[PDB]
Amino acid sequence: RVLRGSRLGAVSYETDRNHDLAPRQIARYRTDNGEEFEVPFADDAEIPGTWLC
Amino acid sequence: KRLKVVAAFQQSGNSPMGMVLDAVPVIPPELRPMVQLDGGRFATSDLNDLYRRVINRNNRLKRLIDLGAPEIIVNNEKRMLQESVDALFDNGRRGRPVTGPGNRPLKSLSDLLKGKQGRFRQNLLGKRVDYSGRSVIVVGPQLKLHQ
Amino acid sequence: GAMLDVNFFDELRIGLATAEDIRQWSYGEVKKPETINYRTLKPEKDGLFCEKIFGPTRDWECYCGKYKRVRFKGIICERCGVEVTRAKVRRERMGHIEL
Amino acid sequence: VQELFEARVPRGKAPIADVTGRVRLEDGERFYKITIVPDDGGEEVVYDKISKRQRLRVFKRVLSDGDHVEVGQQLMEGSADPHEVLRVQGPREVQIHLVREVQEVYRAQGVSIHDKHIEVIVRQMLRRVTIIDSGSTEFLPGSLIDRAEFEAENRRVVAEGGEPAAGRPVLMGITKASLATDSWLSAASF
Amino acid sequence: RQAITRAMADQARTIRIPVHMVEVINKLGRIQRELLQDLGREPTPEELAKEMDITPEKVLEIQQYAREPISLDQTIGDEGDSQLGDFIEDSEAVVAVDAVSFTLLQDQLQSVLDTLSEREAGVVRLRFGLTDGQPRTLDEIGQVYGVTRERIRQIESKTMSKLRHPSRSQVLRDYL
Amino acid sequence: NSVPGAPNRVSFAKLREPLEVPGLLDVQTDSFEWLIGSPRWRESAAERGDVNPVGGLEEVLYELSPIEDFSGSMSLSFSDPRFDDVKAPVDECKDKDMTYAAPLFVTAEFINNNTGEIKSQTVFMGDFPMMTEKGTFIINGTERVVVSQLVRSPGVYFDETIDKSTDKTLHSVKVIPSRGAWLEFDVDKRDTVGVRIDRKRRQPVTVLLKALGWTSEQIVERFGFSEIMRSTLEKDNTVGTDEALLDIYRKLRPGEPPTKESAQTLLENLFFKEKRYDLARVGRYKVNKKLGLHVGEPITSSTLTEEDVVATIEYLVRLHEGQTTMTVPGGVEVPVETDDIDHFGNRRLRTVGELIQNQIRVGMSRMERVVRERMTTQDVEAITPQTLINIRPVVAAIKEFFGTSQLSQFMDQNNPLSGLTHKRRLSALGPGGLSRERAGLEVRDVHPSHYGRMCPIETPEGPNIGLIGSLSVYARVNPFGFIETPYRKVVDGVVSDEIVYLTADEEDRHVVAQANSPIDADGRFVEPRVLVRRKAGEVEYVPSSEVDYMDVSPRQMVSVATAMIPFLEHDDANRALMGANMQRQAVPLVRSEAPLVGTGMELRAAIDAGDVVVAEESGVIEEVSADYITVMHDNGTRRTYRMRKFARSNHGTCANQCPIVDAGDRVEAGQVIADGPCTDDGEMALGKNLLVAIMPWEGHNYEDAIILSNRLVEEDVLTSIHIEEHEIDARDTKLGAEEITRDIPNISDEVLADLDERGIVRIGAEVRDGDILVGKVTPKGETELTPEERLLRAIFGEKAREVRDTSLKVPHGESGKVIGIRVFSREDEDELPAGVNELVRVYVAQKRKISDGDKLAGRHGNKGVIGKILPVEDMPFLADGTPVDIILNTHGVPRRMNIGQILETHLGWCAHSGWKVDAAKGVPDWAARLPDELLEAQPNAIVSTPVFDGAQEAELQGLLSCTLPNRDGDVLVDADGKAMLFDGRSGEPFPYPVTVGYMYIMKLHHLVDDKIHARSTGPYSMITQQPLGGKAQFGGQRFGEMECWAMQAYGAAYTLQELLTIKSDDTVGRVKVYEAIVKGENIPEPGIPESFKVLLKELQSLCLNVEVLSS
Ligand SMILES: C/C(=C\[C@H](C)CCCCC(=O)O)[C@@H]1O[C@@H]2C=C[C@@H]1OC(=O)\C=C/C=C\C=C\[C@H]1O[C@@H]3C[C@H]1O[C@@H](/C=C/C[C@H]1O[C@H](C[C@H](O)[C@H]1C)[C@@H](O)[C@@H](O)/C=C/CC/C=C/C2)[C@@H]3C
Ligand SMILES: [Zn+2]
Repeated sequence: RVLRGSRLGAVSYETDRNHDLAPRQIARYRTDNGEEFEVPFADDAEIPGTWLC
Repeated sequence: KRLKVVAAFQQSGNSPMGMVLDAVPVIPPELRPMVQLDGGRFATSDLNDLYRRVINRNNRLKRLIDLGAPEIIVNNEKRMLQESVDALFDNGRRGRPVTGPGNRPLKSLSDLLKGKQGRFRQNLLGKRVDYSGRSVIVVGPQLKLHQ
Repeated sequence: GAMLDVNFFDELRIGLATAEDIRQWSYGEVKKPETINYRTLKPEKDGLFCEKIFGPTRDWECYCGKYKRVRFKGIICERCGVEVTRAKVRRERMGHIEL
Repeated sequence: VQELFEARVPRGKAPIADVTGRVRLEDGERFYKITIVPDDGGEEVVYDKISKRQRLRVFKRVLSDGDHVEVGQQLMEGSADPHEVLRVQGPREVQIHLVREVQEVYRAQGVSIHDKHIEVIVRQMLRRVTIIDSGSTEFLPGSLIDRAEFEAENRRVVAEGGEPAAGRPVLMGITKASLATDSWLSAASF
Repeated sequence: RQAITRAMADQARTIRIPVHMVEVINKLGRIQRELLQDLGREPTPEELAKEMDITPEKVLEIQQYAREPISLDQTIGDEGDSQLGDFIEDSEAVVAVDAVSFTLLQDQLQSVLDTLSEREAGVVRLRFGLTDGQPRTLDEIGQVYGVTRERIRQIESKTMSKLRHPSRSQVLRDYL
Repeated sequence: NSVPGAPNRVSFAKLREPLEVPGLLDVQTDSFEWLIGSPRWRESAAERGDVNPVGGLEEVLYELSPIEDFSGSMSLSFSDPRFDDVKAPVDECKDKDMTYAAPLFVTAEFINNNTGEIKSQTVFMGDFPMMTEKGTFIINGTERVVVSQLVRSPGVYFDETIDKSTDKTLHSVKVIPSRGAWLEFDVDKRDTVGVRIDRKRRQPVTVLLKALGWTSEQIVERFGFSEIMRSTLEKDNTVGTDEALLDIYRKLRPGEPPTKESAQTLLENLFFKEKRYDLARVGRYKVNKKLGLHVGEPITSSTLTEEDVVATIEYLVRLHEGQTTMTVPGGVEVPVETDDIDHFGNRRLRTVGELIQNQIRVGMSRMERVVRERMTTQDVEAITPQTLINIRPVVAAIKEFFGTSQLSQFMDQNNPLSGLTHKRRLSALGPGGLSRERAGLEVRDVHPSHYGRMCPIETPEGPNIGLIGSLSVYARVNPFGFIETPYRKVVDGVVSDEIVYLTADEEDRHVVAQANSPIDADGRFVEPRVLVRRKAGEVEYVPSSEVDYMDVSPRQMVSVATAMIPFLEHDDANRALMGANMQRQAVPLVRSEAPLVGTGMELRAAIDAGDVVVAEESGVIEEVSADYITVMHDNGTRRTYRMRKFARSNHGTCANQCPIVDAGDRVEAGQVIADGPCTDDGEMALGKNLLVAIMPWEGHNYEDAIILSNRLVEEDVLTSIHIEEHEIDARDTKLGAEEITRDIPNISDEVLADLDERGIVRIGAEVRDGDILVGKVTPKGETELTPEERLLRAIFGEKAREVRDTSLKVPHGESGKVIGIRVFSREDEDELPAGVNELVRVYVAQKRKISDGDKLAGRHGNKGVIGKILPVEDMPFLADGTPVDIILNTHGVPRRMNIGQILETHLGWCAHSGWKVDAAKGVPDWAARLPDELLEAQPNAIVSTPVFDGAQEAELQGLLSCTLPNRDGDVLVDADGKAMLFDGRSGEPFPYPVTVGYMYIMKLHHLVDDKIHARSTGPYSMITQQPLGGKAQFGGQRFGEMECWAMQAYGAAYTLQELLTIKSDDTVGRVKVYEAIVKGENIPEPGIPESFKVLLKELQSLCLNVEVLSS
C-alpha cells in the first residue's frame, strides 16, 4: 500500500554549540585572473599547495 | 509600445546585458532529489536529464573548439547548446517539446510555477495540516448550542 | 539584503540577474554529467550531486570520513574538500555552469 | 451576473439616447433605422442595425414616432451596455444602474443581499481613469492609472511644469482590474 | 560506429555505468531475447548463467544493475493533480518525539550524574565525552586530576558499580 | 415458472408476456466466442445466413496476409489459428496469481518467388487470456471485466449551422472513416464550397474534381442544377488536370518541391488504396445504405470510391438546395435529410471482441513492420518463418491492454447484482472516445431512440451523468455493433406472436404501439385510438390499423438493477436513479433473508449472475456437506461441486456458499443447488425485512437520520464479515538480506507469545491495533554512537544489535481473528520478482456489527445514516407489545415524490399478516381484475408486484381492509394502514394513529470504520515538507483555499498563520511546538515556511535576482 523513500544520508540530532570548537587556520589561494579565496583548514592538518577554488 | 520597454531599461538601474547569458545556475539537489525506494528502484526528478544534456553539449563544444573543426560542426554544436538551454528554461516553447519515455514531455524549470500544478497555484490552493481529523456526522438533539 | 531572514520584512524586489551575480551565488562550477555512483551509491566528484559543491549528505561528516565530530565545524577537509556542517545546507547551496 | 460584473457587451443590446427630443422612429426592411431628433439644435444620431426581433420599449405606453424621450433613455427593450451609460450619464448613474441590474437577478429567487455588499465591488471598478493628454509629466495616452494618483501629482505639477493631464472615468470589468495591481507577487498567481 | 557506440555507452543513462558493464548487459539482453524466441517462455536464471558461462548470482547482480530509474513527474492516481512524489514518506526525517525524548534523557542524565560526587561525575563525563564530544582516556583523566591511570580505572569501576542499582537506575532503564 | 427449483412467488401481473428474458451475459460471451471462432458461434452465424463466417483472429490475419517486400521477390502468409487447452484451471490460477491463458498456434508460410518454395511451420504466436464462464478474465490473480464502449459509426454525416451575420444555413459533411484520413465538403459564407482534404486549408471542389480526372463538361452534365457549383465552375481559377494534381500536392504537402509523377500516385495512395484508408465493413454498409449505391451485393472493398465521393458532393449540394429525395445514376432513390450523432442509428457499440481485435491488429502492425525490415537484411536460402517472426510486440500489446487501460477494470463484486451491472455497462469515455472535459451537454441527455436499448434511469450521479449507462433487459447487439430490440409484429390489428428484432432505423420507418394496451384476448385492441410512437420520437393517438409493431411487455426500457424496484411507476426519476444506484452498494449479511415484496427479476438476476452453483445435469443427491455436494446422474457418472467458503471479494466482503439441498433429494437441470453471498433459496436478497413507523421521533430522526432498535444489534440482523489482506516481502539488500524470524531487537517477550517458532502468527490468534503480524528484521550497518546511548549501554550491558527491525504490524483501527496464511518462498521454487526470497500474506477477518454513523437505505433513494440505537424498551411499541424496528421521518417523503415506499410499506404489512377476501357474495368489485389464488394468503407469504404492471390503488386498499388477525382476535392495523402506537418512553399513547408496515432496507458500504480518521503527528512528505495525505497513511486534512478565505473573513489572523506555518512547513518549528506542549510552556513564534524558500530558490535558479529588503 504505502511506499517509502530514503535519501542516502544519515540524520543526527545534537546541539549546535558555538563556544568550544576545534580551532582552525585560514589560508589564501590565488587563481589566474587575480581572484582570492580563503579556505579554513584544520590545525593538525597539512596545507596543500594547489587547491581547486 | 517600444518606448515602454526602452524607458523601462533606462529608468531603472538595470542593464540590457543580462538578456544574453554566460553562466547558468544550478538548483540545489535537495529540490531535485534522486531518492531510492524500497528495492533499489531509483526515482530521479526530471531536471537532471536537462542538466545532463546541457553539460554534455557544453563539454562537446569545448572539445570541438580545442580540437579545431570546420564551421558546420561548430555552428551545429552551438545551435544544439542554445536549444538545450532553451529546453532547460522552458520546454515546449520553441517548437516541439523534448520528451521522455513514452512521448511524455519533461517538466522543465518554468513548469514548476505556471499552470495548475505550479508552485503559485498550489500555494494559493492551500497546504495540509497536522492536528486534524474527519468523520461522518449525526444529529445531536440533546447538546447545547456551543457544544 | 538579508540571507538569514529572521521574520522582519519590508520589500521583495525582483530584478534581472547578471552573469556576475550568477557566478557570485555559486559555490563551485559543476563540470561533469554524472549524478551518482552505480555501485557504491555515493555522489561523484564535480557532478550534479557533488559533496564538494553542494555539501555533505550526512550530518557533520566529510566525504573521506576523516572528521565526524561536531567539534570540527565550519572547517573544510584537506583531502576530500567537503565543509563539515549540517545536511540541510544541500537544500540551499547553488552551483553554476560555465558556458 | 457574470456579464454584468465583467462589463461585457450584452446580447440583447438595446440602444440608449444621447439627448432629449422627439424621436425619428423608422421601421425599415427586416431591421430598423432609429434616428433621434434632438430637442435643441443638434445632429440627428442614427442607429443603424436594429433587427425586428428586438421590441419597442414600453414606458409611462408603447413607443411611438415623435416620442419626446429623455437623455439616457433606453431605446428598445433589452439591456444597455454599461460602457455607454458611463460616457453619457457620468459616473454616478452607472453605479445606480449596475446595482439595480444585479439586484434584479437575485430577487427572482427571493435571495436577499444587502446593497453594500455589491457597492464594495462596484467601487473597485471605477478606480482608474484614462489618459488622452499626457501633459508634461511622465504620461502616455491610452494608459489607465489610479484616480488618486493622477490627481495627486496634478496637485503638484501645475506649479513648475503646469501641463495638467486630461482624465476621464473608465469602467473596466473584474477580470481586467484584478490584473493591474501594484504587487507583482499577487498578480503572478493569477 | 565505434565513437557512436562509445557515446551511447557513456551518455545514454541517468546514473553512469562503465563500458564493460554496458557490454555484458547488452549481451545478457540479446541472449535473453534469443532464448525467449527459442524456448517460447522466459528463461530460468540458472539457464541464463549456463548460457553466459557465469554464476546465477552474477546474473542477478547484472539484472539489478540494469534497472533504469523511474521519473517523479507523472500522475499516479486517476486525477492528474496527484503527482508521484506526493506519496513518498520521507523515512529519513525527524520523528519529533525522539528529539524531545533525547532532551529529557539528557536532563535526567545530568540530574543522575549530579546525584554522585564532583570527582565521580567529572571522571565519568571526561571518560565518555558527555560535555564536549571527545572520549578521553585514563591517561588524560589521571593527568587532569594528578593520579595514576589505575586509580582512575578503579574509580570508574566503582562508579559503574554505583550506577548499577535499581533505585539509582530504574528511571534510566525506562529510556530503553 | 420455467425454473424448476423456484420459490412460489405469487404475482400481481395482468399482462401475459410472450418472450422470456434472454441470457444476461450474452453481450460478453457471444462477442468473445466470435473473436475466438468457436464452433458454437460458427453454427450460430450459420443459423442466419453468413455463408462465409470468420472470427476476429482470422479476419486480422487475412487482412494482414500477405506480407511483401519492396521487390515482391518473397512473400509471407498467415493462416489457420488454433488453440490449445488452458495451461492451468481457474481456482489454481486465482490462487497462485497466474493469468488464465491459452496458447495460440498459427501456420505461417514463406514463399520465395525467384526459385519457388513454401516454408510451413507452426509458429507459437503467444499466450492468450480466455474468458471464463461468467464473462470475466483473470489477470495475475485478480478478476478483470472488460467494459463495452459506444463510439460514432463511420460513414457520412450532414448538418447545417446558420450564422446570424450571414443569416444563411451553411451546410457541411464529414466523411469520417475508421483508421483513415479525414475530408470534408463544406459550404463557405459565400455561395462557394470548401473542400478540406486532411485538415490543411480550404479549397474549391473544381480542384479536386479536375484532380480526380473530370472535365468541366462532365462537371456540367453530372452537377447540372445549382448556382453554387456553377459559380465555383466559373471560379475554378486553375486550368489543368495535371495542374490540379500539382496544386493538390502543393497545398497538401508543405516545404516539398512538387513533381507531376508522384503527386498523381499520392492521391490513389491516400483515398483509394486499402492499406492506409479503411472505412470498415460497418462504414461501407452504412454508406451504401445512405446513398443507395450497393443494394444487393455483399459488403467488400473497404476503401472509398470516386462514385461515392461525387455522390456525396451531389447529396450535399442538393441538401443545400433543399429537396425531399434524390436518385443516383444506377441506384435506388434515397431521402435527403441531415444526421444526428446522438441517435442510435449512428452510435455503434465497440464490444470486447472489437477491443481485443483492435489491440491484436495494432500489435501485428509492429510485428509486420519488423518482418518487412528483416526481410531485406537477412540472407535468402537461409531464413524461415521461425526466424522472421517476433511475437514479443504482440504479447506486449496484449499484456499492455489487459493491465493499465481504461476499459479493463476490476470486477465490482460486493453483491451479485454489482457484477451483473458492471458487465452490460455502456460507456462513452475511454480511448477512441470523447474526454470528460470535452463532453458536450447534448450527448448526456436521453435521445428518444433509447427506448429499449439503454436505461434512462441507471447512471452515475457525480460529474459523469449520462456518459455511463447500462443496457436494457431485452436488448441485443447486432453483428455490426448496433443494438437490436424485440417487437411483437401485428397484422391487420391482430397482434401475432412473431417476434422481430428491430434496430433504430427501421424502428423509425414504422410506427410502434404500446405495451399495456387492452387486447381483446383475440389479438385485437378494444379502442381504435391507441397510444403510439411516431418516427421522430413523437407521441400520438393513431387509429388501430396503422399499427404494425407492438412492444413485447413493459420493463423493456429499463435496466436490470432498476427492474428490481417495486412500485417504480410511483417514484420520481431522480429518486429512482438514487435507489437503483444504491441497490448495488449493499453488503452481504450473514443471514440473507429474502424480501417480502419484490419483482419477478430477483430469481433470474440471481441465477444469471454466476454466484450461485447451478446443477449442471438432472440427477439425485448422494452426499451433502459444508464443503461439497456430490450428485449422482441418471447414468453412473458423479460430479462434485466444491464450494467457496469465506473467500475474499475484491472489496473486502465475504463470499460464502451454503447448500440448500438435503441428502436424499432429487434435482433437475438448472435447479439452484447452493446459495451465494446475497441469495436466499434461489432469489436475490440484499437486505432484511423490518417493521417501520413514519413518525418524527424527538429530533433523533431529523433531516433523514434513522433510529433503530437494539434488537438488530442483539440478534445479528445487520452484521457482516469483512476480510482484509496484508502482505510483506523479505528482499535482498547491499548489506545482506532481510530475514523472517522471532529475534526482534529491543522488544519484550510478552508480545512475542502469539507468533509461532518461525515468525508468523498462528491461525486463530486475535490481534489488536498495533500488534506484530510477521516478524522481520533487516541489516542496517554501522553508525556512530551518541555519548548518552553509549553510557546507557555501558550501564546496562546490552549489546549493539546492528540489525534493524522493520516488521509487519497491523495498521491503526483494525482487529479480528486470523483466517489464513499463504507463504511463497524462493527455496520452494515459485515465481517471484527479482531479489525477493519470501512472500507471506495474512488474512485478518472481523465481524462488523451495526453502529451509529453507518448508512442505511431502502429501494427508493431514501438513504440516511443511523442517528441513535435505542434500547428495546424505549421504542414505540405496537398495541400488543411488539416493538418497532426502525423509525423513519415524515418530512422527507412528500417533497421528494417517492410515495412508492409508502405503497411498499402498506403492501408489506399485508404480505406479512396475510389476507383472505370474502367470496360469499361473489368477488367484490375492486378485485374483479385481480387474478386468482390471491384471494387468500398465509402469513409471511411472499408476493411480486412487477415494474410497470403491478398493484393498483383500489386493489391495495381493498386488500388492506381485510387483513386477518395475529394470535388473538386483534386487527392491529385499520383500513387506512395505520395503528395506535404506545410511547415506550413516557407511557402514554400517541394521540394520533401512525403508519406502520414492513419495509425492506439494506446496509450500505459506507461504514464508519473506513471513514473515521485522525492525526496528531505522523509521516511527512519528501519533496515538500507537508504532512502526507490519505486514510491509508495517518494523513492530514487539506486546509484549502476557501477555508483560508473564511479565516480571513473572520479576521482571525493568528489561527491562519499557525495553520499555514507550524502545522505544515516550519521544519525547525514543529519540534519546538511539540517540545513546548510536552514541557508545558507557551507556543513559540512561527518562522518562514519551507514553500516560500523553495519558491525563492527556484526564482534564483531561473536567472531572476529576487532580493528581500528591510530598510
Ligand atoms: C471515471 C471512470 C471510472 C471510475 C474509476 C469509476 C466509475 C465512475 C462513475 C461513478 O462515480 O460511479 C471511467 O471508466 C471508464 C473509462 C474512463 C474512466 O476511467 C478513468 O479515467 C479512471 C480509472 C480507470 C481504470 C482503473 C483500474 C484500476 O484502478 C483500481 C483497480 C482498477 O479499477 C478501479 C476500479 C473500477 C470499478 C469501479 O466501479 C464503480 C464503483 C467503484 O468506483 C469502482 C469499484 C461502479 O460504478 C461500476 O459499476 C461502474 C464502472 C464504470 C464502467 C467504465 C466506464 C469508462 C480501482 C480503483
Ligand atoms: Zn572527507
